[PDB]
Amino acid sequence: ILAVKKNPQSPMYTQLGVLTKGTIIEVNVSELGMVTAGGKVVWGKYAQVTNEPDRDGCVNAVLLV
Amino acid sequence: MKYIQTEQQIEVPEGVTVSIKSRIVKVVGPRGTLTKNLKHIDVTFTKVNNQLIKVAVHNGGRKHVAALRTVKSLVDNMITGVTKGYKYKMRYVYAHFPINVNIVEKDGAKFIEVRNFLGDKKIRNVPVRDGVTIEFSTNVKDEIVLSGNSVEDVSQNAADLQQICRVRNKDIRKFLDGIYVSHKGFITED
Amino acid sequence: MPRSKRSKLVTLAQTDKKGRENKERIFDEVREALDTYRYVWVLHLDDVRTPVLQEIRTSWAGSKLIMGKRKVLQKALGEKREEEYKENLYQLSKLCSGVTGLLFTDEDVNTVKEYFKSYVRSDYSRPNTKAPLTFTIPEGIVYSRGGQIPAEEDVPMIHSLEPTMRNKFEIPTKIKAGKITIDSPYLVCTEGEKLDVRQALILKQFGIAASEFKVKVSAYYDNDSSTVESTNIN
Amino acid sequence: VQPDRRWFGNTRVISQDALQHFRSALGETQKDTYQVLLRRNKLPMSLLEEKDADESPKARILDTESYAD
Amino acid sequence: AHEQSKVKDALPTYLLDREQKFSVPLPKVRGISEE
Amino acid sequence: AHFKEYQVIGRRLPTESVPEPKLFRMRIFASNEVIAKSRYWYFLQKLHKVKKASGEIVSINQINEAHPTKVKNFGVWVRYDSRSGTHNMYKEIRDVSRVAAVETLYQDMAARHRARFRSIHILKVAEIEKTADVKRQYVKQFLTKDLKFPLPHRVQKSTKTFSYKRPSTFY
RNA sequence: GCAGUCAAGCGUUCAUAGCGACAUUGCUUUUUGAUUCUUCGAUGUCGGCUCUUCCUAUCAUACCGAAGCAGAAUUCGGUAAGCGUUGGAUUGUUCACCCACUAAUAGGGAGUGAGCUGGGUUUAGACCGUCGUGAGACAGGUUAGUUUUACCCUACUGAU
RNA sequence: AAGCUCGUAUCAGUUUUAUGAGGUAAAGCGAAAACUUUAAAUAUGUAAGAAGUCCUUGUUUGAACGUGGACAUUUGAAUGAAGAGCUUUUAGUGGGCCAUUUUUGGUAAGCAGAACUGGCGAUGCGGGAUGAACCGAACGUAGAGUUAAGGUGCCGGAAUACACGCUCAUCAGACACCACAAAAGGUGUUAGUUCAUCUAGACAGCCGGACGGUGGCCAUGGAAGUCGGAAUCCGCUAAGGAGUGUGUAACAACUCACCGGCCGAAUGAACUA
Repeated sequence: ILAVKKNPQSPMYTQLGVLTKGTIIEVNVSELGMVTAGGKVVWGKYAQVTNEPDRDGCVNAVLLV
Repeated sequence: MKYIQTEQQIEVPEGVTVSIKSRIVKVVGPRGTLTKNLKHIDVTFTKVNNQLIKVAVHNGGRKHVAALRTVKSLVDNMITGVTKGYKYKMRYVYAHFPINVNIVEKDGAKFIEVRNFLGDKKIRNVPVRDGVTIEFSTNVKDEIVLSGNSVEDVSQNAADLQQICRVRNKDIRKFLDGIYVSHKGFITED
Repeated sequence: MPRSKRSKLVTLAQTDKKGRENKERIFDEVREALDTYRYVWVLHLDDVRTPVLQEIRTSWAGSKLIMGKRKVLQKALGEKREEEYKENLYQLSKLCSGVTGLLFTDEDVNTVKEYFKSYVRSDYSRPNTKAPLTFTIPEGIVYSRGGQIPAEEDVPMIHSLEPTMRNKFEIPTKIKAGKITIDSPYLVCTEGEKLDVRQALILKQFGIAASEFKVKVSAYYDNDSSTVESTNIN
Repeated sequence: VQPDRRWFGNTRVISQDALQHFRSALGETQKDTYQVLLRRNKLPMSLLEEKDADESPKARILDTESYAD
Repeated sequence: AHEQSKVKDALPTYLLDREQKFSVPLPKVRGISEE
Repeated sequence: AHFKEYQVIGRRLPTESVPEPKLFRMRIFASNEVIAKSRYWYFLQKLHKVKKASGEIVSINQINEAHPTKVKNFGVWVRYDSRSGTHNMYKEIRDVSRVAAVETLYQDMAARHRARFRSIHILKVAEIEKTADVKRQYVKQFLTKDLKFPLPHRVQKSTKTFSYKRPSTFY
């Protein structure tokens, strides 16, 4: 992970860095080898967390494309 | 489905006489007499002509009609017992320790003594039943023959003889000693 | 029997039931060939090794041999006088009893009635006949073929078929070192005896073909005269 | 969460010139024992690693003869 | 399967023979109080 | 109850441009006449779009049995909505009149399929005129030549509270 | 857990609007048993004697079933609670782990401040540390750290 | 109530009619579903005579506005009937649970917020073994009769009544209940639906056939239908798989898949309750 871009239900929790369900986070995607038009190399994108990671350990997220 | 009537037939040969009071069946044949007590089965007996006896159940269910062919078969077994008799043939095998079998009377009781089973020192006795005669068949080493009028005595005695010699705590793939039933036929033959 | 009933056994094989169309096609073929030849015999071949049957077939590629359900052949011919394709047929249709059996041909009667007179093969007892021999199993190692060859050329019987002879064929056997052994004289059949079911099996186990099988005839029909002639050959 | 065109927009691209520059500037470190780190300048680090080896690790034998073979 | 066994995307030569709006997927999740 | 069978003839109300409607008729099984009228209106409204409010009952009579003392076999056809998806059903009843056959069918449906009077719809009661057309075995087993059987075993009725005889279920 | 694939049925009739059991793939670090020297914030109470009794979700003892079960020793299961289920070392913490003996050292409930006490109750004191301009408060730390009845009615135990 | 001006044929937690509103088809039918031509309600507003009709027409003929007479009580739908309105002020009260009916929003599952309507508090009595919310029910003192809800083997007043079915449970069942484990598993039993086989003979049993190219190809010590891999074809038939299991080091041997012989009338599968 690289940042917590936006957490619903408050901006204070976005500041504190909380990872509840629905949070939007920024992940490093150099392992997927994405190239943009003009030939640059993406290494950071947005994903949404899709579980309550207080009822397990994993944080599960879906990329935003 | 509660049929109005179910029925079976028992055919009687030309030597034997069956006589049925309330439900105490008695068959007398060219070989002896046999009695059975069917008062727990709830059927109606009827004689037709000295060679045929019909058994019937009036308005009976599935479990009640199941117990009808079994009565037919018990009476048939009694008839074939008093005409042909039964002979079971058992055999014992061994690897190292010879099974030594004998008939011994213990105060007028006729036990069967089995010694040296797998080297054991216990003397297993099996009490012969009253009505079944036992003898060791010649011309065949290790062969014991039981015969009689009743099946439920010959077969039970054979079962006791077979189950008295189990092999506890050993591989029953490697250890083959025992006494097993070889054949179940009639005295006549042929 | 809403419950507590016999669960039938399903099995995964390639072939399928033949159905009604096979009976219909056979009953059509016999009737539409009935008016292509002239002589229609009937045969009684009960226990026929299929290679022998095929030899009989190929002994002439000019005449057709038909085999099928007995009642189907009857339904082709006609049961009562009041139904039949051709005329006077019932008088041979009322005769076919066993595994019949219908031979179409385009040949004189005598050649066929002598071909079926001079034919016989060697085979097994096919039980409930008479036992035409008297052999005893020797009293040592029971060899594969039974003991009626030079025993020093034979290989001892395999171990895997001891329980058959010990349970089903009712023969007192024991198992020493891998050879199967017997110690008492044994009698299978007495020559001149009605053979019950077990003796034919015990005999066929030792591969001694000692039975004459000849095809037999019971009736016959000629078309251009249209009247049956029942001649018995055995 | 409202809809927006950010979120479905790239955020952290990098170019080949920067990649080659940074990759060439990782074999010229010359650590000083008296300099201490203050910040690290977040970079895509899995693309600038992987010095050359000479080993070529073992092949998977399980893809040909699993175990029942 | 047995019963059916009676009657009955453009990859290169080296890639065959091998194998393997602006809304967000989760709007309006439940709310969590400060307690 | 003790059922009866009625014939109910109803009709839509008159109106200009539509005088003299077409006089529909039904046979209904019920215990009295009010229930028969109710069932008539229910079945009309269910069949198509006629309403008690817009129709009228032309007549309602009772239908007796023509030969109430001759044993007969009937086939009954029923449809009922309980509990899940409905289903039709054909039964055979050997009795003496259409009313009693229906009564025993209702008691039997209640005993078995947890069914009540407003879930059941009699579609047809038809006499099986020709023997060997009967299907069900529990009826077929009463049509054999020279039928005889004894009464159920081991039953007996008493009124005294103390007896001096140790009874016999004669037999 | 999340994202998919499948496909018996269900769903008013219905695949394709929809659900959808059983099966299945993606990965949370390294294919050669190499040592992984994580041991990372419990805000509230466990831990231990004396003594009964109950549950079975069985460690041992009795009897059975299955295993490449040759013998010996084992492993996985069935009935079964009749009987038993230990001695010590460790607070620069013991919500544990060690080494012995043994047939075996199973898991729990009723617990338990009137039958006993350890950290932890807080107090009367005092000092050190942090904070506060100060009186003082605490992120702390150390030391100090009293509860006794029945002689009443019942229950239990014995006695007239 | 203090009290007084007023029971004035006017009022009403009600229906009917006229009409708006839901407009959902579920009327019901279209000019090539594509309506609005139009229901039946579901509770939803308003209106239904004396402060009303006509004659006659002066001002800012149609708009309000002034005027001088005609108009009668079955005087303008149904049901019930005498308890609505000001003034004085005078006593208590001013914050809450259960359930049903709509509506909105909800997640592991609960539920949460609005509104109507009953119960309770202030309230006894009959029934549910026992109960504030469950079923009945108009509280002076007594006599007699008939019942509600619940019941009727004994406790316990009242049929060990009558009629038709189902059920055997080594913790049956007799439930605030139609929510929770609840979808399935069972060779327990009973009824039903849909498909098939069948006197040119079914299902179960015995007995016979189960063949030829061919020990098909690649494999390798040996692999002949049966350790494995790729096809899975041809001929002859009534039928017979380049083979469903047992078996051999390889074979042989037995077996079913499929045919036929003996016997003789009903049988099988899936599915629902």
